Amino acid sequence: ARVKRALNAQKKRRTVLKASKGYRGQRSRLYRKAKEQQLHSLTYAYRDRRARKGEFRKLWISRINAAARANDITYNRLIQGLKAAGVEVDRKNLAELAVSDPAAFTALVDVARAALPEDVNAPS
Amino acid sequence: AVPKRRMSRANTRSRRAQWKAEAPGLVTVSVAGQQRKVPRRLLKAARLGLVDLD
Amino acid sequence: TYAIVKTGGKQYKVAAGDVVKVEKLDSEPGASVSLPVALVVDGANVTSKADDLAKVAVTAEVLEHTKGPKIRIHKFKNKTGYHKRQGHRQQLTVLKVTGI
Amino acid sequence: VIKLHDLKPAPGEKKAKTRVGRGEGSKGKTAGRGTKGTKARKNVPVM
Amino acid sequence: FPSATAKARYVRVSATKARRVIDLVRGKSVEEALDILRWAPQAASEPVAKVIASAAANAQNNEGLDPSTLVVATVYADEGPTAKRIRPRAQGRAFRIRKRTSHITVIVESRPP
RNA sequence: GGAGGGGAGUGAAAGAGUACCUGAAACCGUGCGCUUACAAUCCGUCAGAGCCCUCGACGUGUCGUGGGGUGAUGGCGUGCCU
Repeated sequence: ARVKRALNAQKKRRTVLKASKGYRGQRSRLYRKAKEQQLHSLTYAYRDRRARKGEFRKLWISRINAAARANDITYNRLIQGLKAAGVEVDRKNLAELAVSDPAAFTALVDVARAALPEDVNAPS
Repeated sequence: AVPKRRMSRANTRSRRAQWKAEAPGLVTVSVAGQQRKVPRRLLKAARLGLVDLD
Repeated sequence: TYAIVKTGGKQYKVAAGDVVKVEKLDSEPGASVSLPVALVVDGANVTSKADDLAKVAVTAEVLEHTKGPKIRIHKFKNKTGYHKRQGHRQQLTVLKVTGI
Repeated sequence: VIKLHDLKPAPGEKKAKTRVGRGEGSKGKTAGRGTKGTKARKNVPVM
Repeated sequence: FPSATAKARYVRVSATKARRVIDLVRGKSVEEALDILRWAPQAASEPVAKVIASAAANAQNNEGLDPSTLVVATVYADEGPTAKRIRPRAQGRAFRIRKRTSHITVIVESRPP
């Protein structure tokens, strides 16, 4: 039985070419170049899914730092005071409060300042 | 010297778009009554019946 | 008024009538569940003490169990010949918050 | 009643033939021979 | 809009050379396009003018449209079959020569003044 | 001028016209949408404004467990094989 290769190959070629819509130049037209770019794209996506959590945490920390310095307190002392006070709001919702409900953020800053020690540089 | 690399489509098209023709300007003229368009460079010749109008 | 509820290792800011995607819970659609709270913001005063947060809970109704976006994984290392294709679809539940 | 389509081999009777040089999934680009040398091309006599 | 079409196929000009001339008469009235092609100093203007005139005649005759209201709506040139020749060169090598043709499609349509 | 085409006919079909079954890809056009002329780009990926299209709900535009196209802008990122 002589077997022609067309159907089996066309299947995966169509899959790869469809996945490469929107690419520039050869990378969206030719199957080989599109396949190379697909390897790179999936590697990039895998790496970026891991890095995205850190990126968003960095953005939240930036916003919380801005809103805390607006209340005359630094981010690190505010985090220490919030941990001491036992409140368990994470940085995502802390930034959400900072942007959407400034009064709530000010109240949390007040409780964090209350929970802080009297001399932060003491050998405690 | 020989081309080291194959041109991308963008560069080829951007250079190729410069190979074009300009439209000659046309002015009206009355030959044997009927109005028709003619280049200004040939206005006098048309008025003298020296240019073939189809 | 709104609260910050904890479920599945994560926290979400929800108000009454909010619809939020959440990690899978072992509850049938149309049922109701109660969730712990990490902060309550009612009007102006903010509830932050642990005991007061323990005295309150947020009740929500399970709308459906859905699936996350399809994720395609293709691990690759050049000059090696190593490839590893893998897919994943996370399971999720959709909760509508009934009240706080 | 046993028909012609009820006949099956015994469990473990048949084993799939392994086809080498058919991509990096199973045994690719080398068919299990390693890199170059005498043994990567023909063979070595027993004696 | 009512319209009529005409096609010249296997015209023995390359598609790019025809496009150079076609790019002069797009969206223009049939009479002004015919004048432009009459005075264009390119060899490809004769086939294109013939296609446009044929389309205008089709519009006037078969659909009974007013010639004064005709406009060159759509016009393009495609590639036809290309024949392969050989030009002998220095030191015994032979090169390939391509004899390209083109198909020209024109669509005129009636538009209000 | 022909070539070729448009009507008209034949045909079940002319998206069967003696360049003729089916008619893929590379390659070449035309039209529409988004974008692009202060900008150093393995050309993707992750966030993402704006614009356009579409499915639901309530009014007249405004959200949603929405979906698609394009993407200014920011982060990361040294092609495949041997």
